[PDB]
Amino acid sequence: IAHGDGRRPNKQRQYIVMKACNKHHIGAEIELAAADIELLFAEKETPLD
Amino acid sequence: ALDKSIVVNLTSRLFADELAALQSKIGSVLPLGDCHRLQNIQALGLGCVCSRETSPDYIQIMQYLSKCTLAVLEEVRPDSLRLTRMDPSDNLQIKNVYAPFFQWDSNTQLAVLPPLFSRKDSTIVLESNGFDIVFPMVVPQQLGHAILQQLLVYHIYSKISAGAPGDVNMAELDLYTTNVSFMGRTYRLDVDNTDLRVLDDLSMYLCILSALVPRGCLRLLTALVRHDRHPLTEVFEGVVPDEVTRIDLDQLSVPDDITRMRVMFSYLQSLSSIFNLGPRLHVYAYSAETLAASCWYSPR
Amino acid sequence: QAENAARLGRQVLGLLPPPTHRVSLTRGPEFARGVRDLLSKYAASTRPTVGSLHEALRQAPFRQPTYGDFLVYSQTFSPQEPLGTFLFSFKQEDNGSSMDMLLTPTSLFMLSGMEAAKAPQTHKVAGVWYGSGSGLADFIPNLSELMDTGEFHTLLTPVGPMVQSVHSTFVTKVTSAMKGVGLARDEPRAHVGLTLPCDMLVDLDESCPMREPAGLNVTIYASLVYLRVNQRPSMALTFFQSGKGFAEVVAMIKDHFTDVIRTKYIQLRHELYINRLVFGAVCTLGTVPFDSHPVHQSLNSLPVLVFANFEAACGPWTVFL
Repeated sequence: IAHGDGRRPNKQRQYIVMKACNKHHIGAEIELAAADIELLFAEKETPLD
Repeated sequence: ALDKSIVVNLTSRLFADELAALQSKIGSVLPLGDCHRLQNIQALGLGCVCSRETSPDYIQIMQYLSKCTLAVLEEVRPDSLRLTRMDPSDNLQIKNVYAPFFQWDSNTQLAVLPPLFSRKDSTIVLESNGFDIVFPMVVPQQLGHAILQQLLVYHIYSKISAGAPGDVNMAELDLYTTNVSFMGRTYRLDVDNTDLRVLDDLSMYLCILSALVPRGCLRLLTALVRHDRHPLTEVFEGVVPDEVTRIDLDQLSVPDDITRMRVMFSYLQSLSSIFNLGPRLHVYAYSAETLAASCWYSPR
Repeated sequence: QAENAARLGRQVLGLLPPPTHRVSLTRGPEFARGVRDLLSKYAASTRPTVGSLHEALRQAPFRQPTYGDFLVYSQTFSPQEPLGTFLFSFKQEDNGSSMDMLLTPTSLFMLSGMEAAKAPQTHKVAGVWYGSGSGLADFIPNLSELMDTGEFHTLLTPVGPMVQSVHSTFVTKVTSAMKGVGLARDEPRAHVGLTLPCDMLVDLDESCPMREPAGLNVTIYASLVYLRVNQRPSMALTFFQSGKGFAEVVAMIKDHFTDVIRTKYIQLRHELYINRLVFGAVCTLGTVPFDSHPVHQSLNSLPVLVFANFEAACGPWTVFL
């Protein structure tokens, strides 16, 4: 404000504002037992399997 | 229309440790023995006169001060220093980076005094080029014409104790000299109980004056009778001490007194100019959070 | 509405400091055609005209002093002014952030406490500006003891003339001027000269033909004499005006303050106090042009001098004796 009084008038002003980001994390979990994965590779030897 | 800049070159680069000591300031007051813009390093300090192996002095600095030209930093590139020339009656900007710290104010008088304290406060050794730059001691004039005041007292009583022990008490001398009072504030300074030597040469003079001076005034009194004898000089018998006026001319003949009087005033004029002709300025605007002292150079 | 701002592009871009004259070499020998004010002797003719010497006045020397922006109470500094006074800057301790105390010379008479007929003119006038000489003495309780040891002449930094004063209820803004010729405010292009009361000035120039040469310079000084009246300490102020060099005036001031030296130093037969021995100081207040006539004025009556074309230049308080 340019006001005509005895209050000490001030020049131009300028601010510098400076951010920063964050990091976040997710961790899941899976049920796999090797008795399942064992029979993933053998096949055909009976119509049961 | 005119342009001014002073660019000092170096032979080599600098260490990265020294640049932090020369970004401690970015605007300060350098003396400079040249007026031209391309220049080797050997003049911008006070190492043109004041060095370690030399006997450090006050007067041979002070004679060199008023002859010298000031210049103000703007930038420290890793190779070359950039300066701004200090014209007569020119306005420019200072940052008050000096040691030991004193607080400034707008509308103070400023005398450029030579440093006389410990080395680490004033100088910065440039380890690259082997040359010492010395910064002058920017003190305001009311302080600068009183910071010398009690220190010069302190050097005189030190010479008394080292020849005669039972005459000066150290607790009296320490308490009254190194605690300079100003503004309502105090400033305790560095006493130098490390072993002084900057300020023998005034005390070399001022005592050898102070015996010659009262002996010199008796001959000046009884050698003036006219009716042009100035009317105030009748009064000043009441000022001169009574023991001073009890001296004959018996001990000193006529050829001895010439070696007094032709030499008497030769001290005083060598002495009066080194209390007065500091290259002096004034400061009209100041802010402690920015530390922006504000010169205008009065050549003097 | 940019037609308003198109005027701002005129005045700002025209009123700049002159740039550093610098030319790259691939243009060639053209640099000297940008050298104008280094000339002096222009082109006369038979009947010259504004159209023949508009170039001769287009060049102009570069002159501007710098100002001192102050914040004053409405008590030390009077609401009325003649706008061209003289100032000081009292200096004790930085209490406020921007809280400054100023002294006009008409005020500083009342701060002293001297006789009436030693300065008979302003004493009637300086009694209606301020109180009984005690509204200001409440601000410094050392005005007896600043007089004793001789520290008051150390605590005055003169400033010079005035330029502007916007006045409010308690706080007064004072735009002062050092270094030269302050541009005026209420009258544009005018130049606020320095004004002195006719009582406080004492000339040194004036003589009967009886001869001394002219020059460019004549220098207003500023005396300050510690006297003692009624066995109470009180200062004394006068002015000077003489284009005569520093070696002469110190030998001439002592003839003017002869009796003041003669009164006080009779008293030191029975006593001596080393703080009392200091007597006076002389500052340099700047330069005045030669043979510029000080035009007398009058204010409610108070005869007030003026100096056109005064330029300011301060100095140290060199003690004399």
